[PDB]
Formats: sequence, C-alpha cells, structure tokens
Amino acid sequence: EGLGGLERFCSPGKGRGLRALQPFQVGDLLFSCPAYAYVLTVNERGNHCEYCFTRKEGLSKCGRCKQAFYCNVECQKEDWPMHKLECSPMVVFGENWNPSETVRLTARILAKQKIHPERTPSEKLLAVKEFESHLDKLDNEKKDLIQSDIAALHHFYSKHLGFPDNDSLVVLFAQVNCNGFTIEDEELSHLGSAIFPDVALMNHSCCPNVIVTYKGTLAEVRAVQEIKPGEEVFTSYIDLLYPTEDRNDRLRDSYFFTCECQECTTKDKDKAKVEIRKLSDPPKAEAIRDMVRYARNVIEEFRRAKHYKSPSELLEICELSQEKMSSVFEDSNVYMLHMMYQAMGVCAYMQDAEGALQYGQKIIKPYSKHYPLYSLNVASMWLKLGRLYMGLEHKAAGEKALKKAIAIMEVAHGKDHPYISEIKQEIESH
Amino acid sequence: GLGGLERFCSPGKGRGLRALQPFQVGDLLFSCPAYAYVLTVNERGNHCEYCFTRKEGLSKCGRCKQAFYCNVECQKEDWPMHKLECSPMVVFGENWNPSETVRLTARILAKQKIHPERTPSEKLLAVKEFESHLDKLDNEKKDLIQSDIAALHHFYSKHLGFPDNDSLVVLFAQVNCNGFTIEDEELSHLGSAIFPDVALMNHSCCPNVIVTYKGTLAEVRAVQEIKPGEEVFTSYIDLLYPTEDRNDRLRDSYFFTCECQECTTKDKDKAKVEIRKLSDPPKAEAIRDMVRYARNVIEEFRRAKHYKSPSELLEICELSQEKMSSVFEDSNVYMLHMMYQAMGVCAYMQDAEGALQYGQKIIKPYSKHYPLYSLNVASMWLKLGRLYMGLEHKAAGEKALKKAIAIMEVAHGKDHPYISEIKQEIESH
Ligand SMILES: Nc1ncnc2c1ncn2[C@@H]1O[C@H](CSCC[C@H](N)C(=O)O)[C@@H](O)[C@H]1O
Ligand SMILES: Nc1ncnc2c1ncn2[C@@H]1O[C@H](CSCC[C@H](N)C(=O)O)[C@@H](O)[C@H]1O
Ligand SMILES: [Zn+2]
Ligand SMILES: [Zn+2]
Ligand SMILES: [Zn+2]
Ligand SMILES: [Zn+2]
Ligand SMILES: [Zn+2]
Ligand SMILES: [Zn+2]
Repeated sequence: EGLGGLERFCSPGKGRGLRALQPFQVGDLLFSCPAYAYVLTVNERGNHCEYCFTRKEGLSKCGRCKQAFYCNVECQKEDWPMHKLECSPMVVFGENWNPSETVRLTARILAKQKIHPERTPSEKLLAVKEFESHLDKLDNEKKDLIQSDIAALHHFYSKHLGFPDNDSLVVLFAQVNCNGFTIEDEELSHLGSAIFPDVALMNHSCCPNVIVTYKGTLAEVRAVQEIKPGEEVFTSYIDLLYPTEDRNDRLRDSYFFTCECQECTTKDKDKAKVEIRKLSDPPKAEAIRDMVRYARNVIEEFRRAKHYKSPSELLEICELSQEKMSSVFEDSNVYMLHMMYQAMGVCAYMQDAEGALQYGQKIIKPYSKHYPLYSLNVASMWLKLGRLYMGLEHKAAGEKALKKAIAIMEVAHGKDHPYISEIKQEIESH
Repeated sequence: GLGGLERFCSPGKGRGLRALQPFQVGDLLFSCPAYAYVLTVNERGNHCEYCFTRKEGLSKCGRCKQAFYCNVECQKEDWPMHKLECSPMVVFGENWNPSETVRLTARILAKQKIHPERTPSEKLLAVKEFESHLDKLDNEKKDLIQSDIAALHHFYSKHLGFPDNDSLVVLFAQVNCNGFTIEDEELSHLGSAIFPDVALMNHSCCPNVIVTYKGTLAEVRAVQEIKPGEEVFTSYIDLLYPTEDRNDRLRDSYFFTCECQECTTKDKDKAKVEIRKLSDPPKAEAIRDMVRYARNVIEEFRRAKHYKSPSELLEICELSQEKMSSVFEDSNVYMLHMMYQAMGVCAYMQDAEGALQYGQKIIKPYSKHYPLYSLNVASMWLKLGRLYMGLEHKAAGEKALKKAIAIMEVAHGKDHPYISEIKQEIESH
C-alpha cells in the first residue's frame, strides 16, 4: 500500500523522495518501518539481544558459538534463519573470522531475498531492488574496495548463500553503502547496521524537518519542524556541526551529490563555525587557510590514532592541537570543539570523569548553538555530561543536564520511548 | 519575422533564407543570440562561461573551481546551466569527460524545460523544426549516437527529464546538423552553440554572407552583393580543398551534395590540385596515387596530434612534403595544408622563426584559393602578424596586421571588439 499522509514523488534534482499530504507538527510520528535486514555490531555482543536489540544484563548464550546472546530461546530460534550464516564459520575460522559490518549486512540481505522474494512490509514505497547504486560514478579505487568486500563475502558466506553474478554483487554493495543505516543508542554509540527501504526514500537536507530514531529494530520517523502538505520530507545524513565545505565533502564522497539547501547556498553559519579570535592584529587570510587545513588533517589523524594508540597518547593529540589552534581559533570554533569532545570521550574511558566534565561543560554551550533545535548530537551530549554528574553524586547539575536531553528526546524519540523511561528512572534513583 | 529577410522553400534544399532588400558588402543582415551554448574545456580561465568574454583574472567557482566568470553577475546568470555540470564534475573527477555534443545537447534539454515557448533566437526557425537527416543515418553511425545517449544518461541524469530514446536519437541528429562552433579571431575553437535563425541559411562554396561572433551573439554580414530575391548562402566547410574532398564532408556530416557554380564546373580544381610538369610529365595514375596519399596523411596527422610529441608531428609534415614535392607544386593545397600544420607545431614549440618561414611561404598561395573576404585568410594574416610582433619585426608585422583588418572589417564589422584589440597591438609601439 501507501503510507498515509505521505506520497512517493520525483523531486527535481534529487531523484525520488518522500512528500507529505497532510500537515505534521513537531513530534508527530510520520511512519514506522521494520528492518529488512540488520546485524548487531561485534562490540555490543552480550549487551543487546541479537534478534530484537533489547539492552539487558544476563542474556542466554548460544551453545554452539558462544558469541551470540538472546533474551530467551524465543528470540534465539527466531534469529536462527539469519544467525546460521555466521554461527558455524565463527568457530571454524576462529581468530581469522573478521568480515566487515557491510559484508555481514549484505549476506543477510541475500538471505532475506532467498526466503522472501516478494515485497515485504518494509518496502511499501521503495523496494530493495530499486535502491540507487551510483554504479556509474564509482571511482576505480572505490571499485577495489567493493571487490574486496565481494572477496570476503565468498570467503566467509559461501555455505548458505546462492551468489548472483559478480556484476550483481558490485551493484548490491554499492546500494548498501548508499542506502544503509547505522542504528545508534541514546548516547549515539554505534549499535549496528540495518536496511530500512521506506526510510531510505527520504532525501537529505542540512536543515531537515524530520529525524530518525530507533525502537529496537524498528525505525521511527518523527517531525523536527512544521511540515505542510506538498513539502518534501528531509533528513540529515551527516553530522551538521562542520562548515559547508566539510559537509559537502562527506556528501560527495559517500553519496555522490552536493547539498543545495538554504544553509549550503548562503553559508550562514560558516562565519560562526570558523570563528576566529579578533586579537589586536587580525590573522591574515593565509594564516586562516593554513590552520583550517591543519585542523581537518589532525581530525582525521585522530581517527586513525584511536585504533592503535594508548589513551594517554590520544589525550596528547588533543591538548597539542588545541594549543596550535588557540592562536587563531576562538574556543567556540567547531574544530576546537571537536578535539575537546574527543578529549572528553577519552577521559570518560579512562574513568577520569572529573577531567571529562571540565571538557564537557566547556563545550556544551557553543556546541548546541551550531545544531538544529532538536538534534541527537546535542541530546546525547547532554546525556553524557548528565550521567557523569550522577556518578559523582552531583545530582544538582546532573538532573539539570538530563532534563535537557529529555526535552529534546521527547520530540525525536517520542514521549513513550523506552529511552525516556530509563532516564527518568535515573533521576528517581536516590 | 526579421525585416528584409523571409523564410522560403528553396527547390531542392528544403527551407532557406531569402533577401527582400539589397545588401552591400559589410551590411549586417541580422543578429541572433545563442539558444544554448557551452564553453569548450580547453578555454576555461581565459573566457567567461556565461558571456565568452576573454579577460585575465576571472572569478573562480567555489564549488568546482573549474568554471570562471567575469564577476558574480555572470556567475549566477550562468547557474541555471552550470548546475548541470558543477556537482558532477567534482563527483566524477577524472572520469568526467563527456563529448561537447553531449554537453551542448544536455543544455538544450535544460533550456526547453524552463522555456518551452518561442525564444527571440528562433524568429524564423524553431529548434523543434531542425532537420534531422534521420532517414540517412548509417547503422554504424547509429552506434555513435547511441553511445552519446548512453553518456547523456551516464552524466546528466540528475537534473534532466529525458524523453523516449527515439526522441533522443532525433535530438542528437539535429545537433550534428544545425550546430555551430564559436571561433575567435584566429579561428581557434572557443565552444559550441545553437543559433536557430542562423541555421536556416543553406550552403554554397561561393557564399554571400559570413557568420561572425560577438561573444555569444552570432552576427551575419554580407561578403558579396545581395539583391532582393536571392537566397542567403553560407559556407559549412573549409573552402580550400577540391570539389571531391569538399562534397565528401558534406555527404558525411550533412547528408547532401553541393551543386553550386564551383562544384558543377570545378573551376578552381585545376589550381588547387596543381601539378609540376617536370621534364617527364607526371603520369596520370601517379596523380591519383599521390592525391590518395595526401588525403591519407592529412587524416594520419589528425590522429597523431592527440597523443604524439610536437617533434614527431613536424617529422610527419617534412616527410610528406618531401614525398609530395616530387609531383605537386608548392601551391598545391595539400602541400599548403601540411605546411600549415608544420607552422602551427613550430608556433607551439615557440620556435616563431621556424613558423614564420612556413607562414610566408604559404600566405600568398593560401589566399588565392579562398574568396575575397574569408576568415581563414584573415586568421592566417593575424597569426603571421603577431608572430612578427613577438620578434620585434613590426615593419612586416603591422603590414601583415593591416591585411587582417581589411578582411575583418567586412566580416566582423568596424565596431567589433576584435578590431579594437588588434589596433591596440599596433599602438603598443
Ligand atoms: N539534497 C539532495 N540533493 C541532491 N541529491 C540528493 C539529495 N539528497 C539525497 N540525494 C540523492 O539521493 C541519494 C540518497 S538515497 C535517498 C533516496 C534517493 N533519492 C532515491 O530515491 O533513490 C544520494 O545518492 C543522492 O544522490
Ligand atoms: N547547397 C545545398 N544544397 C542542397 N541541400 C543543402 C544545401 N545546403 C544545405 N542543404 C540541406 O540543408 C541542411 C542544412 S541545415 C540548414 C537548413 C535546412 N534547409 C532546413 O530545412 O532547415 C543540409 O543538412 C541539407 O539537408
Ligand atoms: Zn531479544
Ligand atoms: Zn551460534
Ligand atoms: Zn545543505
Ligand atoms: Zn562575463
Ligand atoms: Zn561550479
Ligand atoms: Zn559547392
């Protein structure tokens, strides 16, 4: 059928999209869409159920592989048609079993089509076969990364899968890299990847009118602005903190397009985001271009460093970069804030909560002013800063920060969402 | 309808343009703004994308950095067309290389979607009415148009509403027949455009008007005496080559055979295929062999420029000129063509002394094979002129430049900007 209040249409310049037929207010559920295929990330095993993504302590372990946990035998046998793709190879390959998460998700996509080749209730407006691939635009270096995924697919998932032509496998991974979703928790921590066909129909905008939240394996779409009949439903694919140039670089790299919304054409927030300190002698333009290029490099340098460097060395990257940037950038600069945010996360892992709160409170005020009204990046930041206070018995500034997240999350997740209950339950704990 | 001219059906040539009032040599028949246009890739940074203004120091486009404008005025004025390529040029990167015909065709579809009514550029012949010569398309020729439709969907599928593939075949066929290539004062390629009213004029190897450009505006000026009732004729091809070579391009590219005075009588075919009668007169078959050889090496040099070094291109000319000099006189148009190519290669190596030695040899016989007012002769005088100005040979330099002014003042007009800059080159001491 068709989702009530919404209609599929061809947006001029954006291919296909989702358009509203009835008015939607801030907080209204536009539609819900169950996952077509989904996988729990490796680092969250034991904390969430494999079948329904229920976070709970004490989960029944899988007898054969011991690396898959369920709430009970109910969720176990329900997940077996998909778990059988990995249960046996995880023990046979042992340490050598390490497929990418995109390959894990793709292997279950092929499995779902094999045991359910007709339209699922997850694709009432956009079938999985209709996913745009951008195959024409794949760079040669990008083509080897997709071929390396097909090689791992045959390497790990050859037991239960009937593989189509290699041409059909290249286009399948291309669609997954464009239409794939990453499930996140309340703290915006990575929980897994999934495919939501009807949700993938919505286009991108740096000033979106809806935000996507998750209730286990079910994706919920809720309006973050006022949506009138005839207006297209827009979401955000990327982190809206960085300037127009940085945003469109991720968009062109990962999705093969350049955003042309109000923010991207006028560069309104580019002044406040690339904020410069107006000392007596204003920094020359070349001194600004050098620091911005320096800031983007060290941000990518920190991403590689986390994979193999000690926490004390990751904190040294932040404190060194902050010194070099503080000569030109004000503390409200998004690059200064990013490094300070990474330093806050490293302190939270070393359980130096006092040091993380000094970073969290410093950045929270300038952080929120660069985001939309109801943003999950701001809500999760208030949650992280909130729960750190509750562990140090600072329940004054703790519940004050938690109510800020609840205010934003009640619009994004909804008032009945389970995340809203647990945060209220954390303020009740005396 | 344009005053002084009328659209009519020429017997044997479909439709054409006919004059109603007398026109003197140099009179502007009409002017026509471009319907769709595109700047060639190799002239970016030298000319504005919107108005083809040649100027140093052009504002670069922030998003793609591969599109230059005079100012933000011309930038946003070209945005309804530039947005078709701005984003894909960065996304595709190195792999973005559509043919210029596809670039121009993609902008035609953009113009018709935001302006489906009659434009002031089609006061006598609409774009929909362009002849297609679809019946005459060879099956192998159909593969080049299908290869262009494939690239059209491949590169311009984001902002374009594509009709049926049948409607796309007929569209590219119209572009290949009615398309124009904008040239500068040296007849160097600046881009492609569509001038509907200008495309109405038929071809003749002795034309009465010549088409010049003032930025993106095409200007038509008479090169002969035009009486009321006479059809307005232009030239589609380079009038240097013999009748057989000329009509081969016409049947290949425009699917017709010219039947003007030159083609029916072959008057200049004797002087163009001039043969030197040494003591033992060259055999008749030896002429057919050298002519076929000369036409082959001309196409052989055409492929070589795309991937061979300039020092190797000069070896192709000097080798062919030696073999041809046994039968052909130095005034032969085939000898002149290779010498013209050698002159251009020497000018790229900045060996202007070596290029001037070729230029002076060919300039006098070159002009005698062309009409009185021909841009091919004007541009040749311009290249020879400014080459002297770089070597401080301003005597023979301004003397060669005054020859271009004589021809260009009739073709381009006395108010044309090209006439001002060359006068500024003689005034610069
Ligand atoms: N704001 C935007 N402007 C132009 N293209 C956009 C866009 N937002 C999304 N897209 C396009 O949509 C793709 C994301 S998947 C979203 C659905 C897609 N339009 C479809 O119907 O298949 C991207 O590859 C991008 O090319
Ligand atoms: N001298 C000539 N003799 C015969 N046909 C000619 C011609 N010059 C042009 N043509 C014809 O006209 C086409 C050129 S495009 C210009 C206009 C065409 N008469 C029209 O109907 O709109 C050629 O491709 C050929 O079909
Ligand atoms: Zn469960
Ligand atoms: Zn198992
Ligand atoms: Zn944007
Ligand atoms: Zn301009
Ligand atoms: Zn651009
Ligand atoms: Zn002729």
